Amino acid sequence: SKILVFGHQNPDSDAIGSSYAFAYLAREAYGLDTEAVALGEPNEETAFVLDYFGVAAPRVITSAKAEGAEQVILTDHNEFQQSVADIAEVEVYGVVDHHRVANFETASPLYMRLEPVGSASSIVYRMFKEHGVAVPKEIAGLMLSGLISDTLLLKSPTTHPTDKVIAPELAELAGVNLEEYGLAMLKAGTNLASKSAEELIDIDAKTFELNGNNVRVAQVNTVDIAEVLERQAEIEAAIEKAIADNGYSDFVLMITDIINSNSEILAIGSNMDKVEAAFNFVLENNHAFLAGAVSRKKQVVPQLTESFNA
Amino acid sequence: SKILVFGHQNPDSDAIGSSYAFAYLAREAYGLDTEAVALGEPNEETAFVLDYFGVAAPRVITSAKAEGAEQVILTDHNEFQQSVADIAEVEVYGVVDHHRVANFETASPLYMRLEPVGSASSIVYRMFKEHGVAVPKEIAGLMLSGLISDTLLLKSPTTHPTDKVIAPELAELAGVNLEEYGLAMLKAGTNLASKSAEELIDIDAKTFELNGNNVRVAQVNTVDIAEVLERQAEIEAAIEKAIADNGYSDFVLMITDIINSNSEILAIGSNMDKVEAAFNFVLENNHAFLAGAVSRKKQVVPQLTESFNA
Ligand SMILES: [Cl-]
Ligand SMILES: [Zn+2]
Ligand SMILES: [Zn+2]
Ligand SMILES: [Zn+2]
Ligand SMILES: [Zn+2]
Repeated sequence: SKILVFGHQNPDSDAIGSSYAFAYLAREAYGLDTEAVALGEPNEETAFVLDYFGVAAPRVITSAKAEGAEQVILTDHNEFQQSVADIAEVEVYGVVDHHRVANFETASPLYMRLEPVGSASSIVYRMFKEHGVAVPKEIAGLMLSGLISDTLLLKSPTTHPTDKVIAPELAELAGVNLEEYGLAMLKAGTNLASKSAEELIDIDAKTFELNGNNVRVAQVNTVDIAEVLERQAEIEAAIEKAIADNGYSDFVLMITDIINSNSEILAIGSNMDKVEAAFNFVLENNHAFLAGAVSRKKQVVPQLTESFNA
Repeated sequence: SKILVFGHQNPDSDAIGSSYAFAYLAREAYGLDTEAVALGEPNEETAFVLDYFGVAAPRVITSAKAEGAEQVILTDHNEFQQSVADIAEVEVYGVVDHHRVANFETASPLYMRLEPVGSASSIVYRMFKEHGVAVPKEIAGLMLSGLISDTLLLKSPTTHPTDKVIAPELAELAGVNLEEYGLAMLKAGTNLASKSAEELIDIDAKTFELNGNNVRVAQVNTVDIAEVLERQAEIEAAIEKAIADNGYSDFVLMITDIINSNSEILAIGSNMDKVEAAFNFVLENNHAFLAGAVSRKKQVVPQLTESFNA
């Protein structure tokens, strides 16, 4: 029977790109009856990627059991709360990911291929080369885009030396110029004007427990920090509501400039002294500039973590 | 800094073979400073393997922090309670394994290579091949012996079709005949007569919670079932004591004939009706014959699980 292959809830480009590519690879090289599906519709950055290479969005599902599947393959995630609603009721045949492992468990052995690299799509690509399988131009496009999206065009410190090697091979296969296409697709996910502030602060947001404090950390990509900060009133009203509704001790929003690879940090809550101490900066009107920062998990969360435990 | 590579507590041949082999591969292919260590002394089967190929036992450690390690690599296990005592206090850099995932979590991304095949050694071998790293004769021997040990010379239902393809490749590299070396090494772990009955039932034993009931399932390998049962009285006595002292509802001993691939089941406790039902047999004198049974996790435990649940 069919094995469904999917990325996380609130799919990003790497989630869609990795699962679409892996379902193809599995059919071609592993003898598997796989289908790529998605857990949500594409965001604007991914809608652009899909358009550019002329691939339809993988269909959305909400229950793996409803779709007839007894087995699934997860890509770009493993944590059960990031997965399909009924993940505990199906077998995990396999996982291809680049994140920490938590909230994840199986009854039986499985395939796992995890590497601490820039994207799941990087791993999937290298698996096409291992098995001598040709990469269709549109699948190369999708994988390249996964890698560019997760690392902001190889600028993030989550970029591994192997990523820097495969990026030009992927550009060639995809038929694009690396820097030009990369800039183009990243730009497509920076038009936030038509979204409400509530939506904005929940586009890419997670909660971290830091020495007993529930700290919410969101990120948005932009070509212009000032354009985001010019909506500051409604953003602060959304964040105060979020703090009120959810019991967050603190809310930190990363406003990430994709052109210059820096973030502005807009933060509100009980422990602002610890935010200032984490980054050696001074909040003015709830915000300060953080040079070089584009990775939540490498450049903001560990810094807060240390500071909150100090 | 030195990265420690090791298998699980109470190491079997696969644990030591896969950790020794991977520490070498990681130095040659990944530019890592790895050292293989063990969490216990070799059993009698593994000592035979190590003597055959001219390889010293990996030194035993008890604390990764005492050894000055900050990073470790786990082979043949991932469950924290099967690992080094201070596993929570160091970084898991990588895992290579063929078991289910449980009791396992990391703070950061990592390497994982998991496959539902017959041994971790099988996976390590494939990685040598994938990286173009020539396999030293003694390392092929350690890897082969891990596979043969975990699958009873490829007769276990845990054996994967890829195990059957690699075994002859590994035997040629190791310089041995598959069947004859495999039989010799398996016989080296059947020295039951010089163990007491208390030791015997605890050589390879695990507790499985089956619907509130704590069921102890032990296994021993022998060349002669009837010979093991010459000591039936002292085994039953050791068993009755273990049930009493540990509050097991039931105790199942598999006495596995390595020559013919069958087991005798000797069982004692509150739920024998469910044991008989699990296997379509009648227990006479607390035992019965179970044709084909060599794997506890595939041929004994699921059958008891389903039976213990109606
Ligand atoms: Cl297992
Ligand atoms: Zn993702
Ligand atoms: Zn990703
Ligand atoms: Zn083992
Ligand atoms: Zn093993």
